Amino acid sequence: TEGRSRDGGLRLGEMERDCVIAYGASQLLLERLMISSDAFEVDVCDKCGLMGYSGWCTTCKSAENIIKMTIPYAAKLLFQELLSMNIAPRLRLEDIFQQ
Amino acid sequence: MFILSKIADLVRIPPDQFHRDTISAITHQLNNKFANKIIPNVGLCITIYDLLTVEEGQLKPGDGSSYINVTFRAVVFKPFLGEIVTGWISKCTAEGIKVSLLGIFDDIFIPQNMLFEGCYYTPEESAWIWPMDEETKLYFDVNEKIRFRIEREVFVDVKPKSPKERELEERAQLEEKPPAYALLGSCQTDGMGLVSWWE
Amino acid sequence: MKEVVVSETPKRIKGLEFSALSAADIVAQSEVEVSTRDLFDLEKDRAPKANGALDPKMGVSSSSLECATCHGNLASCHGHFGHLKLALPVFHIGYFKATIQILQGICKNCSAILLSETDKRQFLHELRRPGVDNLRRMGILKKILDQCKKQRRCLHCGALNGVVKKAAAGAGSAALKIIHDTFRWVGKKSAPEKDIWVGEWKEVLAHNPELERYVKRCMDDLNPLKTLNLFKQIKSADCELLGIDATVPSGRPETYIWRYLPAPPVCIRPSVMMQDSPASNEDDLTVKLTEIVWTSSLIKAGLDKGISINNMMEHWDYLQLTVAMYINSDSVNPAMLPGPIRGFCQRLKGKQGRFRGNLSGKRVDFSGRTVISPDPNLSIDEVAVPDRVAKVLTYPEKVTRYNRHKLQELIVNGPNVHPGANYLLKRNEDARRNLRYGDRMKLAKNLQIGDVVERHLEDGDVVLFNRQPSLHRLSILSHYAKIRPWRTFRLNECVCTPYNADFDGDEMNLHVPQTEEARAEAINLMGVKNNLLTPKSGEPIIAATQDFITGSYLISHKDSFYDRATLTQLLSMMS
Amino acid sequence: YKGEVLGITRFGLSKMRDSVLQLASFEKTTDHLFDAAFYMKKDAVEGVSECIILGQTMSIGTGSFKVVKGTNISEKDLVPKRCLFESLSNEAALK
Amino acid sequence: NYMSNLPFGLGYGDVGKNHITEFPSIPLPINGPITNKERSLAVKYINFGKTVKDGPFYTGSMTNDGIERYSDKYLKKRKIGISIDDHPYNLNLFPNELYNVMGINKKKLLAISKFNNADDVFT
Amino acid sequence: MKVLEERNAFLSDYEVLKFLTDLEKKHLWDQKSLAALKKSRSKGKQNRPYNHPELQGITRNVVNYLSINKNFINEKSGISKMSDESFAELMTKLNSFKLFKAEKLQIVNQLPANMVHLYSIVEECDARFDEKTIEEMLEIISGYA
Amino acid sequence: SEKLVTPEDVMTISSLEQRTLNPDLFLYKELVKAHLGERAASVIGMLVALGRLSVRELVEKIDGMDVDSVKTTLVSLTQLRCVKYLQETAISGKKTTYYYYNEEGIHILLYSGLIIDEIITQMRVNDEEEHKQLVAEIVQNVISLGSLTVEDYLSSVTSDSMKYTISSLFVQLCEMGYLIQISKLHYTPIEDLWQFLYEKHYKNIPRNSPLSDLKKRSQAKMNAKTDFAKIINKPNELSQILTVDPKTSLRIVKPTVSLTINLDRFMKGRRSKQLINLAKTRVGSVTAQVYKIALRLTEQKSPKIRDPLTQTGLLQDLEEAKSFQDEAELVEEKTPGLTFNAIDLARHLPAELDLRGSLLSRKPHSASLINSHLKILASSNFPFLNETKPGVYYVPYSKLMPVLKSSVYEYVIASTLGPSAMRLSRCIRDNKLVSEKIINSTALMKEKDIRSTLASLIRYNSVEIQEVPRTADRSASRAVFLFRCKETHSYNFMRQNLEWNMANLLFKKEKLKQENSTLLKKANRDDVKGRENELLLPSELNQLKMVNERELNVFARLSRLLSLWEVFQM
Amino acid sequence: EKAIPKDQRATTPYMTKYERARILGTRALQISMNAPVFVDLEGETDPLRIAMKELAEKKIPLVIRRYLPDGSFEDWSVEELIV
RNA sequence: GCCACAGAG
DNA sequence: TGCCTTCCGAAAATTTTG
DNA sequence: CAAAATTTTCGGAAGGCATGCTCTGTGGC
Ligand SMILES: [Mg+2]
Ligand SMILES: [Zn+2]
Ligand SMILES: [Zn+2]
Ligand SMILES: [Zn+2]
Repeated sequence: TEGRSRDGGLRLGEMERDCVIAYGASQLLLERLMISSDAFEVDVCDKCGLMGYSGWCTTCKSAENIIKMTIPYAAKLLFQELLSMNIAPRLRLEDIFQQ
Repeated sequence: MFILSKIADLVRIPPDQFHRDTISAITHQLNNKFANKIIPNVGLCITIYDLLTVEEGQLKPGDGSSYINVTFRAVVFKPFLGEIVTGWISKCTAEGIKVSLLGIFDDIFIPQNMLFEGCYYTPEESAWIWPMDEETKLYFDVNEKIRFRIEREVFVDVKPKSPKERELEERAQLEEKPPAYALLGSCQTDGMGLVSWWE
Repeated sequence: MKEVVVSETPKRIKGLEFSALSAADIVAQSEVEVSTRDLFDLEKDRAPKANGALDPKMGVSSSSLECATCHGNLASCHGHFGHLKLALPVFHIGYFKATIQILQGICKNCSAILLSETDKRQFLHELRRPGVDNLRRMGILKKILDQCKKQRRCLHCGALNGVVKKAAAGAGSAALKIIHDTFRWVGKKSAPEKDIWVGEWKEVLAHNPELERYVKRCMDDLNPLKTLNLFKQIKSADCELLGIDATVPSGRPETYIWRYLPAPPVCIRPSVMMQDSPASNEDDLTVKLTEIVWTSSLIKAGLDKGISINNMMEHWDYLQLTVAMYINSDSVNPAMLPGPIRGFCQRLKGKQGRFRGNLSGKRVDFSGRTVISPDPNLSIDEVAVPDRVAKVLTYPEKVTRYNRHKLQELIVNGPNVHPGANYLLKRNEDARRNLRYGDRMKLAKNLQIGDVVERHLEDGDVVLFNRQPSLHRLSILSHYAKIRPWRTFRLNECVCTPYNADFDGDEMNLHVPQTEEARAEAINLMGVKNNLLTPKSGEPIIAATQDFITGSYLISHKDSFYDRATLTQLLSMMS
Repeated sequence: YKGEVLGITRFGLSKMRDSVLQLASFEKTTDHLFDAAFYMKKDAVEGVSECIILGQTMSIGTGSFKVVKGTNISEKDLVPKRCLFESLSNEAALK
Repeated sequence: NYMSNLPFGLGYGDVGKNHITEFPSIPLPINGPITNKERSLAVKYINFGKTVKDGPFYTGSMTNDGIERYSDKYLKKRKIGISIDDHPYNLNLFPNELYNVMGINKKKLLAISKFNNADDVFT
Repeated sequence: MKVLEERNAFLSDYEVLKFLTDLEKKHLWDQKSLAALKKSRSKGKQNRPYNHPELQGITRNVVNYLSINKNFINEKSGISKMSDESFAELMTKLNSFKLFKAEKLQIVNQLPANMVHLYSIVEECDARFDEKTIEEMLEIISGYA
Repeated sequence: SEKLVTPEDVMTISSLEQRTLNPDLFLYKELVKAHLGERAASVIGMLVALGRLSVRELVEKIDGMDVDSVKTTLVSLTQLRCVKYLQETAISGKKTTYYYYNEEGIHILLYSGLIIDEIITQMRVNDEEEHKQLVAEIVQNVISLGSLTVEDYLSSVTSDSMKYTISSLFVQLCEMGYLIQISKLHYTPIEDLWQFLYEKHYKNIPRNSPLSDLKKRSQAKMNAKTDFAKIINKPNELSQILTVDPKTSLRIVKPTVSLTINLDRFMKGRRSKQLINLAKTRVGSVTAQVYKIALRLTEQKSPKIRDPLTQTGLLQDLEEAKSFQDEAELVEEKTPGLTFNAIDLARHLPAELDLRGSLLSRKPHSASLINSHLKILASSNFPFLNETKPGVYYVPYSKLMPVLKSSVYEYVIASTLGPSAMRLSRCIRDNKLVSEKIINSTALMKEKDIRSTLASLIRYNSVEIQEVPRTADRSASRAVFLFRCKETHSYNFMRQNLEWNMANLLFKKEKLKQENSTLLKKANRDDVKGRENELLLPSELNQLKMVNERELNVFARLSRLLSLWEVFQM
Repeated sequence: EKAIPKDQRATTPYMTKYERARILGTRALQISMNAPVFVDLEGETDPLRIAMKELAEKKIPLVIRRYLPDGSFEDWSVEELIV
């Protein structure tokens, strides 16, 4: 939250984000804006691409493609806001390893 | 009865197992993920046999554990169609007889469809009756070595239901899953049974 | 045995695919069909009414209600969508320019493209080069549409295709109409369509002569019902030259017309906070969705038993305006409704929106803001954190075989003496335990080797230090912390030049990283010793400042001569 | 570098950058989002602003390479062990 | 106030219920029973479908073990399927690049013939 | 996980038993190890064995099921006594006859007895051999290489 | 609603996943997947979705096919006349073959048993002992294999009498024009053919002309038009029984060329059947037999259902549209085979028309009686027959097909929405444009039912709502609304609706046969087929009879849907 | 495979500052989860200072995998890089 | 939680 | 208070028909 | 040549963004 009257924190604005990019700090930016700010565990079905819940995709009626991932909660909020606007932010997933 | 399966997988070596031998660590996590578990449409894996090819261990940005792509060979309990096998009779019921191979693959279910003709279950001593003629009289008793041929193998995947259905089941049970891997055997020739029947 | 092998492969996002949702996708993902304008039933305990714009099936807003779709509290439900069916289709306030473009690009009598096959083949070959980008693709679409307009007559029928445009081009209720002027290109030839039009008007003017004055403005309007039925008949092979890929089932023009409005989860429209009232309030989205449900109920009930067409079209226009202002509340004013709101488009743009308020930059934990005081006796890589600030700021240190005794002592010292610990978390546990509601002696002896303890910010820990106007890259730097008890952040004055800091009530910020990787990142790349040169021109920017250069001048003056005692005193003073 | 003086504005960033999310973070967010949903344009997440939005490691700076740990085993030790039953077998009596 | 202007033909009770039926309730005049000539027509359709599905132009849907047993002796697959190249082909009708998979050199043999006077319905 | 090929080779039961006994001995899982190290004396070296209950249980059950007497007389399997060169000699003597590869596989998995066990394990015994070859191979398999 | 349904119930029970696909795509894909396999279905699906495609583009788009599978699928589709191709050369000289989709093969797959039934009816051979089975089997073999040569089909039979009957029956089938010689014409698109002919006739004109560009264009267009009319009708006239007397003074179909089903003549027959069904409504029952004989005498020489010149993209010029209409009226009036008198129709009435007391003028197949029947046909409201000269008659296909369209559409909308729908549709089709009050005065029925029925008609595009504003800025709050009938939008909408219903029926049938594959496969093979009683269990009998009964109902309803969908192609 | 042969390499052998930062970060994260240290420690407990003391005398068992733009990758041992 | 001013660098 | 794009009649300029 | 089509060029209106970056307070709905 905002303000010292609600035990709030400090803003890390767009200019500070650009300044951290200017050093080549990737891990620090990931820590600041995802790990310790709004981390959230989500389940994504990598055949359609929409969010589910509790290891279940509510479109395909199956748990055959559910994958646990970590995103900011603001990302999930944006995706649901877009979905209510009849925009579908379908996610596509690749392997993190070349395998 | 035992076959070799070439299985490729992504194995996770934690940082706190660097001090051990590398092959030992791969073996340990492979036994963690694979041993005494069934690989679907493959069979049941007991342990791993040898590692064939390993690659350089990559690292995920955020955690220090090393991930390695290993293509290993694993022993699998996958008998073919026609391999005679011996088990120990453990249970019976009006739908068939349950036999287990003394601690390994407890689920073998001999039905009455391919079993010997003329058999009938008596619900008074919990036994089947197999008369060869008027003179012979014997019962399908328990705790003896029985020989049979695996006639059918059943491959069914288990799916978690919708969490509403799972919650309903949890609320109902507080006030028997299908077996994922099963071999169905049969006896249709001379000597297909207990040794004492065929001295 | 009977346990099935569990396979897990870590994944990343490869790329987003932006599309629209067909009717099947909007209904299939839904859980409840919102068909009642009542939010709370007054008869029983102010509960959320079933089949309503607020409903347990779409989530919860308090901490004492369950979802009954996933059975979680407010912190454990990601949201569950609803769906709403409209009595008559309405247009989309966002894709309206897209709808105008596509009806420009098709015939209005048989729903086919206006190009001949030769130009169509040439343009299709033009789109599918391997090197196409966004600019070239939109340019080719612009040229295709400009070729569509130039056509006189369709090629599968002899119909006339005129000019498609808006009605008033303003902020009124007319802003969501489409006019298809069909005889501005009719010319002076025979034109049988003109004959049909004049015969129709020769028939209708016999009983309403007063309408003869308005024959010039009566143009063939395209309501969403006829627009939708013109969309359904468009050949799927024609979607490519209108920008829509026709491979996926959602890639159809019919998708861009509102037939199913997805009711957003209550997690993205929670109950607005109340100060002293015994009741509660609801966000503008909930109220306006209830407004939509009521208007659609009115339209369907009016279609069941006949009403004059003027009233039905008026309420249908009100539904269109209410949908449009639900999605976007800048193009249309609330003045036209019978009788601004925080819509979706006003939550995605602006300084305090989402894309610039909570995604591209967001408030972080583990920060602290304090006024600034000088301290020259501190090394130029060391900032001074007060005693009462380092007792709340903490670093999560994981116990290893090298720091067991140190962390045991930190845990015993407690959360009230500075070299102490404030939280402990174990491997077998999922919730951290406070170190003040405990014994602080049993936890030392039973410390697992894989535990994590949030120790106090002691000497040597890496802190990010920042000043709010971040004009260039030197504004955020990394310092080693030193603990000194005077309630103010203190940094060496040679470091204050990049911060543009003046000890005049100035306020600077202190973040603390959590993972060791980010700590090493900050200390090795962001460090003040490693960054003494601005990349503006390579000049040194962390050097002597005012009153340090004066001391240098006074020492190095020609008329200075120090004896041996003063020399050795200065030499021992500077080190 | 696109071939014409595009400039630094919304109308230049539209003509330079193919990405959707990065243009969405700048100006006219809803218009770009709706146009991207209409034309159905793929958005490969490689841009830095997209990476920060979706919460994953960017590919500039300290994300340009993957640090790799080498397994210290040779190819001679990973020779497969004997398959005695298959090795001693032959097919000459009947096949 | 908003919900206060109802038209001439409605009251306060009709509104407040937004349940548009998703199931249909309006049938066509084609829905009736089956007559004798229509039965023969349906037999003709189903016979043609069953003929073509096994015919030389089907394409795939996109024990069974290789072990050496002795049940395979004097045992043979109950039918020999027809491939893509086992039919007469007019060389002029087909395009040029399609000559690879089809067999110009291979002999053109198959010409089936089948029709039944007895219905293939078990009812 | 991605399965590359299902059945790379076949395993005799002797190979499985030998590999599992080697694994048991290397990790000191045998009853002799617990009798000598764990039981009958106090522990001073603190050399704990391998700690994984599931693999230990499955290996113990498999070795117990393989090593014991099989359905041919109501002592041991016979496999737990015969060695590598014994297997070579036995299965080379098997190679002289017309039985196929998988047939040799069940011949080396279990061991057929005189009474109709060869009839069950071999397909169509009468269509294959006369009496003398059957009785001599029964003698050589009952002789344990 | 006794119990509310969740969206899961809507997705499972109600067909909602199927409402988001185009009727054309859904119909073609379900038909191809029903008859051929899934690979042909996917190839046709991408061909319809993305339009013209090449083999490399097909490999890139469809996932899971190599080039060999794609080429096998394309050969299978090309044999069944289901994909058209065109070889195009570029400037560099790299020739590439583009593939399309053609309607004819799909419609053949959708018209199979109806084609068999119609050719059985049009055989008209007296005292057939084995000939009917032979015609049925030769037609089925022709349709299933796409195209076949007569010689290759003759080699499958060795007996002499049956081979002679093959020769006679193929001669008979080709005589009326049901089996026509195929060529590269049926596999190239009409648009590409017209473009090539026009460009060759335009580039061939001598250069440096001091003559006008527009009229040079029209002159090249007219020469291309007459060559187009020569080339399209080439197989239609006669191309397969031109040979006379190979041996022993007999007429045999050419034993050198392959025959293929002629779909457009079958469309002529179905339009004739639709006209007969319309004539069975206003006048007569024996008079219907008379008009049926009149159509069946002139069924072969009838004009096309759609003019191939109309699909050539030459409708932008209004003068060419009027010229097409006038040429249609030209050909339909004075074709040298469509004109007949009473005596020509005398020799075709079978022995069931009585006509002794068929008419009463007061308030043996003779010329006067058949003339009276032709006259009462000529006096009907719809132009069933027209007289270029008193005594000779011609059927006006140019001015009767719109009438048949209107009548069929009005009866459909009446049977599905009620007689109020008929009343309002006819009231707003007679009057060109009305407000509400003109309806309320002229159509004598209550106000609210007018508003309800007319509101229900807008949803299916029977009436278009025309706004007339009374304000400086347009608004429906104060405006007057008129109601019109646009025939084209309505006809197209109901055509696509019927296509969707047909495809929904076939999808449900395919799902039923796929879900119950075990029993159908057990009963499928020949040793049990016809003697299913001995081995099957009591429940299996009920299951098999349920499956077969549902299949028969599905295909019967498909035929009944075709009987309404064929009209809207014309 | 896709990797350039080790005999010839067309990238700069001087270790970039970002490579040093990532090596120290990964080593500190690995030591923070009970990994062995090959360098003798004089008593230092915090993982990151031990990581610096480890790299100061080149006993880090990692290898840096450099991505060229096309997709081919080269391998560089931390022993081989010079500082 | 929404608006309005007041300020600090 | 400045700046820029897109859209659309309106009138001037061109090719195009008779 | 002058009547008409057809394409181009020049305005007024409507939209958008800027109006920094954050931080702390009251006062009242
Ligand atoms: Mg100041
Ligand atoms: Zn899914
Ligand atoms: Zn929930
Ligand atoms: Zn048109």
